[PDB]
Amino acid sequence: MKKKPFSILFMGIEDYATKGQKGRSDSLIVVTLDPKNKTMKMLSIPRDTRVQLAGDTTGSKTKINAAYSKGGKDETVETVENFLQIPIDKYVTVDFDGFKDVINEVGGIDVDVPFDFDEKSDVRIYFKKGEMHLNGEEALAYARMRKRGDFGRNDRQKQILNALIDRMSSASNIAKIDKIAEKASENVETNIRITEGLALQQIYSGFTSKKIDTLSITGSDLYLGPNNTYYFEPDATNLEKVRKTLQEHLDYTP
Repeated sequence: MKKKPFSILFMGIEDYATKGQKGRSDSLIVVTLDPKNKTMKMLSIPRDTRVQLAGDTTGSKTKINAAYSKGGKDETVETVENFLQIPIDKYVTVDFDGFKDVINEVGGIDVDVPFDFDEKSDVRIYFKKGEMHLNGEEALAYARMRKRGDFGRNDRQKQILNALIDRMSSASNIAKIDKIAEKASENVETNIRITEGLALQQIYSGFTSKKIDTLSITGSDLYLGPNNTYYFEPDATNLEKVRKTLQEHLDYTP
């Protein structure tokens, strides 16, 4: 794998196929990587972010999570590219079953639970504030809990991804890493190859998620129509700064 800076879009979905098309995405996280300098940046995109869908020149803006339901992963990737004004080099898609499999193959994940709460199992699951080691079913319930936006959900999703990054960065047995990466990636849709993932693990060996520069799409709650359809309207000057920051990290000029 070349050491050129590159980006990954992580898509979390429920249904790969429904309603004659695809399902809406629930989780959208972009990571940019500068391997020559061992750096990373991370940005989640709220599911209700009001955007123009890629290729929809004559249409009205809609929620970004509808992109996957209106053209699949290709439409989501291109819509995110247009929104962030960066190329999306790699993608990872996971549905609920695939996500649980990933978590179980790495032997669970460590997260700092913010408060006590119990959720239903997709198969009661109790979470106590403080450190917890979750299996796949528990990690899915953690990611899905909702208690008018999805901000806490996005926070917990980024927590899960940070924990996965920390697990891969702290691993050492490269042959063990090879087999764990083969097993854990069997049920995700991706254009990242096993060799690329092993190279990335080697480059970021000893990295830690605290070092990731986490950016934010700031904006406002917006209720459109007499039915008060909820949208997250992105702040334009913040979005311009996020764009410039990701572009600089990627050595990409629009």
